[PDB]
Amino acid sequence: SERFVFIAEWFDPNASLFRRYELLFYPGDGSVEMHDVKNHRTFLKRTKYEDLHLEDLFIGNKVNIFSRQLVLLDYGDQYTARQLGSKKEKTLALIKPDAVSKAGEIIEIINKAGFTLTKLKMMTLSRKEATDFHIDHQSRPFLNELIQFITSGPIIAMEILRDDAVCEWKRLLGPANSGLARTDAPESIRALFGTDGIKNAAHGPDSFACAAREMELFFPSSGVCGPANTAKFTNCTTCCIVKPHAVSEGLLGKILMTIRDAGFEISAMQMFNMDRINVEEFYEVYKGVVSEYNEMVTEMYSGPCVAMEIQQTNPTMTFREFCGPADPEIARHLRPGTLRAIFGKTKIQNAVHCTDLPEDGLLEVQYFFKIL
Amino acid sequence: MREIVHLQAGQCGNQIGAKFWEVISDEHGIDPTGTYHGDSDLQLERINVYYNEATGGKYVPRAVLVDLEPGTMDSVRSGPFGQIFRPDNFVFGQSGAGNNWAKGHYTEGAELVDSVLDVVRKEAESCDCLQGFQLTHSLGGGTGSGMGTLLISKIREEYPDRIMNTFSVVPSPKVSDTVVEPYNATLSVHQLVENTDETYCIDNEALYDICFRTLKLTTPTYGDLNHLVSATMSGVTTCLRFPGQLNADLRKLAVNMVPFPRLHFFMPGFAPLTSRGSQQYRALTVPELTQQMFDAKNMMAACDPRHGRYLTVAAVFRGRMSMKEVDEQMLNVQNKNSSYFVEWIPNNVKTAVCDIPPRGLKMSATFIGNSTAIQELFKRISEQFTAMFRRKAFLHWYTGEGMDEMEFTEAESNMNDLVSEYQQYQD
Amino acid sequence: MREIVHLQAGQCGNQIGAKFWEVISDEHGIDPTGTYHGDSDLQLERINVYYNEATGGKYVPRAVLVDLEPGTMDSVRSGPFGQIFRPDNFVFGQSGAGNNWAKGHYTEGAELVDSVLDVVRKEAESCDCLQGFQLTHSLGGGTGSGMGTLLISKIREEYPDRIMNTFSVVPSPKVSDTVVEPYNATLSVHQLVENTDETYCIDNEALYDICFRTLKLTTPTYGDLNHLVSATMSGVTTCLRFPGQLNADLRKLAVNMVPFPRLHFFMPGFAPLTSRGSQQYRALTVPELTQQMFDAKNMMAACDPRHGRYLTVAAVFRGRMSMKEVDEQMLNVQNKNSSYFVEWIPNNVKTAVCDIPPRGLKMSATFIGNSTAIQELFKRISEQFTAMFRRKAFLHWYTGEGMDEMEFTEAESNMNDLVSEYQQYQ
Amino acid sequence: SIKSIERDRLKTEWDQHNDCKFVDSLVKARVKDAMQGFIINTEERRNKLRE
Amino acid sequence: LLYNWEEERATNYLDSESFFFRHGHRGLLTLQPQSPTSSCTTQKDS
Amino acid sequence: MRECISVHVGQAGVQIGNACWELYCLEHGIQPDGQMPDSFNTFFSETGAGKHVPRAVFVDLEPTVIDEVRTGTYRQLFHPEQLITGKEDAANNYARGHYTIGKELIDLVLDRIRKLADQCTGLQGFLIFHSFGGGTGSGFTSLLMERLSVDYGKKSKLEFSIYPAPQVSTAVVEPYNSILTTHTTLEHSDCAFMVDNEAIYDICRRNLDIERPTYTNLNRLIGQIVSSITASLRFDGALNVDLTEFQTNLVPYPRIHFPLATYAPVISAEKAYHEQLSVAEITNACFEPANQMVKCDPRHGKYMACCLLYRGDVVPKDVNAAIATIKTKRTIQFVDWCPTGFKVGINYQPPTVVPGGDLAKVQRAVCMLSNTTAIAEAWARLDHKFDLMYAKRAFVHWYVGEGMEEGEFSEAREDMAALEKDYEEVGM
Ligand SMILES: Nc1nc2c(ncn2[C@@H]2O[C@H](COP(=O)(O)OP(=O)(O)OP(=O)(O)O)[C@@H](O)[C@H]2O)c(=O)[nH]1
Ligand SMILES: Nc1nc2c(ncn2[C@@H]2O[C@H](COP(=O)(O)OP(=O)(O)O)[C@@H](O)[C@H]2O)c(=O)[nH]1
Ligand SMILES: Nc1nc2c(ncn2[C@@H]2O[C@H](COP(=O)(O)OP(=O)(O)O)[C@@H](O)[C@H]2O)c(=O)[nH]1
Ligand SMILES: [Mg+2]
Repeated sequence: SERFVFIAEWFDPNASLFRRYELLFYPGDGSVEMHDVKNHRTFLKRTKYEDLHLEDLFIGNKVNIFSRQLVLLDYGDQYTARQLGSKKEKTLALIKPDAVSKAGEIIEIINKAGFTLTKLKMMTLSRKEATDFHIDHQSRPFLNELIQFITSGPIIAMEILRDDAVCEWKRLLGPANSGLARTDAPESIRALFGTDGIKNAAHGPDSFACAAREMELFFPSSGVCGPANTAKFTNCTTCCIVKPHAVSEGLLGKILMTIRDAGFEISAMQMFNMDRINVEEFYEVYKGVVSEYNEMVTEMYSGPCVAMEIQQTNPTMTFREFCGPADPEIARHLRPGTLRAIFGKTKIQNAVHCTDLPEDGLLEVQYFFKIL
Repeated sequence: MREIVHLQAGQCGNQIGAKFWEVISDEHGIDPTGTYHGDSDLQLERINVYYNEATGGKYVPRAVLVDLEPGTMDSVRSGPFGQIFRPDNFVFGQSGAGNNWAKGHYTEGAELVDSVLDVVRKEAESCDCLQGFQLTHSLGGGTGSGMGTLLISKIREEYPDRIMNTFSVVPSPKVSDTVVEPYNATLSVHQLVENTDETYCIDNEALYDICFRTLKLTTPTYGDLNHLVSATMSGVTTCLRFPGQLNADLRKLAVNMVPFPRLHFFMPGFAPLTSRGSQQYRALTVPELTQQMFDAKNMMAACDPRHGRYLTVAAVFRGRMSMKEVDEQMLNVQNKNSSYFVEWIPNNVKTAVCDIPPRGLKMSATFIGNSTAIQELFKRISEQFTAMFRRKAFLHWYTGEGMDEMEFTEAESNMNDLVSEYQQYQD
Repeated sequence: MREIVHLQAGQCGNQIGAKFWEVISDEHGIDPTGTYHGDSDLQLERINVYYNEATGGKYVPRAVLVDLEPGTMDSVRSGPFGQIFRPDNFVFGQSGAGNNWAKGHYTEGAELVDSVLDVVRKEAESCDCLQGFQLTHSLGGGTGSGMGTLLISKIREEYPDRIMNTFSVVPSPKVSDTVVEPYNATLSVHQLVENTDETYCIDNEALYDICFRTLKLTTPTYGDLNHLVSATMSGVTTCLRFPGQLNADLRKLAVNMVPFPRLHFFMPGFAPLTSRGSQQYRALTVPELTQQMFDAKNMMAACDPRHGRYLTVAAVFRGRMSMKEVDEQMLNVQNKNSSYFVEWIPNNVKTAVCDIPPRGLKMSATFIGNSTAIQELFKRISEQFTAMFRRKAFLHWYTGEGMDEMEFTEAESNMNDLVSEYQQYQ
Repeated sequence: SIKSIERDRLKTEWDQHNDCKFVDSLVKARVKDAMQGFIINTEERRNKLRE
Repeated sequence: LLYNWEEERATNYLDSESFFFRHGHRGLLTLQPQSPTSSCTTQKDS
Repeated sequence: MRECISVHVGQAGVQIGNACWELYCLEHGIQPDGQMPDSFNTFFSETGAGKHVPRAVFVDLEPTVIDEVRTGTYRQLFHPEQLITGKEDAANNYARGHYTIGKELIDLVLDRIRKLADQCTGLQGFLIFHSFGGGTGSGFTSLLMERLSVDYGKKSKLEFSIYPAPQVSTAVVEPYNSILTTHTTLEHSDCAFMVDNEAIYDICRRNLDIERPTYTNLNRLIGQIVSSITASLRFDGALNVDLTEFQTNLVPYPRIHFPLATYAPVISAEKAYHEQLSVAEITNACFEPANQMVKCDPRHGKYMACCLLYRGDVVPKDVNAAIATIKTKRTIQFVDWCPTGFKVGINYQPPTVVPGGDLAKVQRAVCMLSNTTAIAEAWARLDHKFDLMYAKRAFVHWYVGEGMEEGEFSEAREDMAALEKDYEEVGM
């Protein structure tokens, strides 16, 4: 027994009406079922289904059932509200200017702690939104270096949802000063990572009430948010990475370590996309050429992408041939050093989707955060 | 052009015939939401056979969903592909499906037959050339063997030239879960051997015993037999929607198969069935499937071959094979069995090789027998009727609902014409 | 914009209007200290129909309250609603009428109408546009039938344009409470037909039924039979006071119902009546209301409607509603029991729709109807009269106060020829 | 004369408005041809990626 | 449980007897105190 | 530039003009506080800032129902005087609204038309919505058709009138008030399109799936039939049609101006993505009595003329191959003297669905405005109910009371009799 119910919301394509249903999931047996709250008769009867997971049962995370895409909007129940929403709390974090070249181990520590990452996007904020971060802070110390790092160095804002997220973030972070943390010498995100104490770190809110103020300071409603945090071109604007489903698998930290290996930079990450139109807009070159196009748009339909602009660094190995052949088994035939043999999880729908022709990288990047 | 109109009556065929619409829609690539979801391009240009289109270019099926009680139309609107049907031509009813032939025809069937013909017309009068009627019925009750007769005897007055190929489950040789059976079934064989032009047969008993011997399953549910029947009917209707090298429509099967007008009940099959553990220890050729076609223990019928000299075996191959390997191995099985094929037909067999394999296996096929061993299924149900009639054992309800005594003699007398007119050409 | 002037007389009236003026206080959110404390804003929209304005936001009614003795309006001030009724609107006498007609119609209630008519003609010209009148009064007593019929007579002499309505408390035909009921009720209905357009006849024998077998109370008072009478009063004007789907006023059901100058004796009703203990087992829907108000055991006068044919039948509705389902129900009650209507009118049923149900209800309706089986409300009084005229039973009271017997003799020639019009059509 | 003058004035004002809109519509049709050519350029990049 | 068992027992919890109830009893209304302030008109909700 | 000053009246036109003038907000960009977020100047008029204030006039006599629209969602859009108030309802009689309560209000409504018409540089005609079913629409407005037609002379005028239903009938005395007002407008209304209320409550249950309907659920299906008629004076397309064609093709005679009405695609939103919206299926639906918005059967009578207006993606070859297969139906009969019998007007604009509607987002609409002689048996019953009441002289005395004579009961009966022997001389 012990079903969990939700209210679902699907956009009907032919007659363009937004449709509200009630989905039911049955943990411990794998069943789903769907009635309609709008009209009380049953259209979808009960079925078993294997791909849905209890970690995918979170409000907001958009999950496909039987080739239909829906976002779980409400809590229709007090039982599941008590069972999940009392524990699932959100915490705010931010990659500062120093942590871009060391983010892989910190993200692996976050994935070992088990927080679900909702939105982790690079941002360059405006004047008022930049000053609203430093409006709250006031004390004896001189924070000129930290203020110049915030106003100059690029940053990323991220949201992590977890059971007692503030408590687990505090216990993972530990002491505040870098020298004090190193003198305490426990394994911590502040002890191992971060530069010069208050100069740069991964941001952590003091209290659950102050987390709202910190989140509103760093990432407010998108009026003056700032669409870009990186240069549009550097004469090699030709590498696009995207992670639609391997972020849900959790290997984002490990692939950040393997791309930090062999001396490759990472420029800009963000996590906003519409499932179809935005991807269609830039899979346009891919539209005539590629086969299994349905699958290659379905595993971008599946989830959000931490999609990332990257430049060519060395000419000794091309980034496309580091990314590897289009098939993971062909990669495992040829060389284990290919990123599909290390990480690729589908037959053609690789773990890192790139561009093939080197010309269109600049236009795809300008679309992906300059336009969007 | 080429098309087949469909209906789904009875409980037994409603579950199987809606298990049809997934084995179709995954081969051709339609999502449950009606959008095209195919990998290849070749299986879109013959979609006008089973499917009518919808505005925006999405795809709906040709089917009619009618049975007496609304219990099972809430079971075929179900999880996999319920959204695709038209909600207007869904038909329900009020009165019970109480297994009576007057509940099949005279009492409940009268009010629907005005409405449930106008679901054939609204999907047929908007067409060009009609070629087949596919109706998924049974032979047990007044639910499926009083509506399977009703929805085809009305039609033959107006659509007389074309071919009407249903698919029906015959009673099992051990235990049937209906006790009232041969008042209706023998009253429905009076029209099915008359009006229809081909009419299939399926045992329930043999459907279980494939799963224990060859599949080596532990637990065969009722979800398994659906798949085993739905694959056979979706392989014999493929030279009408695929490219191929030796291609036959449903009216080729009118002149190929039946020599004397009233002998058209065929025996289904499907060749490359195997288990899980024995896959690596099995090889796939055209000779290695051909044994499994002509396996005595791969048919859907319990009748042993020793009573049967096959009239017209038609094994429709589907794959990438050789046309000589087909022709040499559909004859090398025949000289080895002289006494089990008729001497008054010189070529007893017929093939058809196509170009598109099933989803999953590189090559498969579909045996279709036509045997002289099917008198054993004839001798069973005609023998159940004789003791139950002299008691008038359950005749109180049918007489109460309105079926006279002098017609139950006549139905068994004409069911006796399906062995007597069979026995002339047995020898 | 269309106010209502209310009249009261007798002590029979002033227990009813004291109960009429509290459901108006309920529905408009009026507390018993004169202010307003309701949570809506549509209740404050047309407040002016029953609530004149003053300083401090006070809302005090357009009420007239009259008797010939001081012994009754002491108790109306001493009720639960003392501060709302106007102190200048308690016109009083000194001597009780005492079950006699000329004590109020010719001598003691006649000298006092010049102080009532001062109150009305000042007040009725303070309305920007009056719709008309209403009266709840005793035909049984000596003040309502004696004095109040002059106020129906003399005010209609002033303005002939407006509409006269009557919540008549007609006596029961079975059990009688006064030995001069076949005089005070006989003589009062001599002047009702030249003067009054809406006549709602109410019986207490008809209402002792309803609070036992339908509401299931073993100990009924007047104050819990007064509220059903006070239900149907505010249940008439449901559409003038509020917006909705089809509004109707008190000229709109005095045109749909009365095809003749003298066939205008209505028959009241109320739809949703169920027990206090079993309130939450019924489903308060559209078929539940119509199935009750088309019956004889939901009728507020004591005549069985089955002995005749209704000429015309009105209705009104309230609450959010689906108008086709009522339209299916109104033809069914014209197609099924077609023998309970006359065949010489095409349409016999009217409906009208409000929007906001009462405080505590969801679906409300009120039944108003012309019927020619109201003869048995009048033939019993008209046969009681001549069984005591022929024995001259009480004529010394009446002659010794300024009457004749020719004012008596013609008061049944009206009452006979009234029934001698209703008889032909049924 | 009053009806003819007022009608001709409003007709010529909306006619110059439709004239501006028609020259803008010709530029819009050239813009649609530019979008068609950019789709052809995406087809050229599709040809290179096909290679 | 004499004559009229159920209703007379049930009504006391939801609700000198004649003197107290001389003004009346709450017969034709629900036990709930308020169903006012409904902004429910056809041309307001439609 | 091509303005269309409409007229609503009664307790109908204020509950119609809440849902008919709702789509004119939606088909253009007009938000409910009068702003763009120019084919709209038929129904709107632009000031210096941005404010598009409407053009029609809505009248009642009581203010209980006019008070909603000034206090509903749509108050700043509508003009602070174009909604014209009163003080008391005419209360279902022809006496009050034609001589007493419609006489004291007529000469401010006459003022505001002249103020609204003279600013309209290019007005084409007048559109009237008066309900025969009461006292205002019968009384206030049949005073107007002999008052507008005297002042503004020879202008075209057409009606979309609310005829009371044959089986259900809300009020009692209507075989007086429906019969009486039709005697006066018979020579002052060049077309009379009609609808009923029962006749659409059939359609909303069998074509839509929603039972338990509302007047507002019924009003948008009259609120959509207007904008497939007026759209040919509005939007671009192959064939536009002015209001000088409706009285031309559809009105044969002087005293035969009583056609019918039908609107084709009536399907819910749930069934939108299933049935093929073929131009034949939209066409052959209108010729069936089940789709028809007047409760009358055309199989007993002859057609006399027809019309059509089309929307959206019309393929103009296939309409002519769908009109042509109507001609091979002997169930559909014609009188001989109209052997052509059609009109087509084709626009580009597909119909627009309201947010919160019952009809689907469809692409192809068809509206017939058909003259037929089987409307004469709808006039049969309303005379059959008359002398069955007039013999007893029932309900009379409020008609003579407010300044009339009894004797115009003797003519509005006797005028329809000559009309009842007019329609049989023409379908013979
Ligand atoms: N179906 C439908 N019917 C309506 C609608 N509005 C009004 N009606 C009909 O209109 C008639 C109402 O009568 P009125 O509109 O008040 O007639 P009137 O001309 O205003 O006469 P008076 O009430 O005296 O002012 C009834 O038959 C209603 O059914 C509507 O929105 N939908
Ligand atoms: N595939 C499948 N077959 C079924 C299912 N349920 C019942 N059947 C078959 O239906 C038969 C019942 O007899 P049937 O002729 O259908 O009785 P009727 O419905 O009254 O006509 C059983 O013998 C089963 O073999 C099911 O869920 N799936
Ligand atoms: N139901 C009910 N009946 C009443 C009420 N007040 C008086 N009556 C009836 O009125 C009649 C007496 O009227 P009466 O006092 O003589 O009238 P008055 O002298 O003019 O005040 C009796 O038959 C009572 O039954 C009341 O509040 N409710
Ligand atoms: Mg009115």
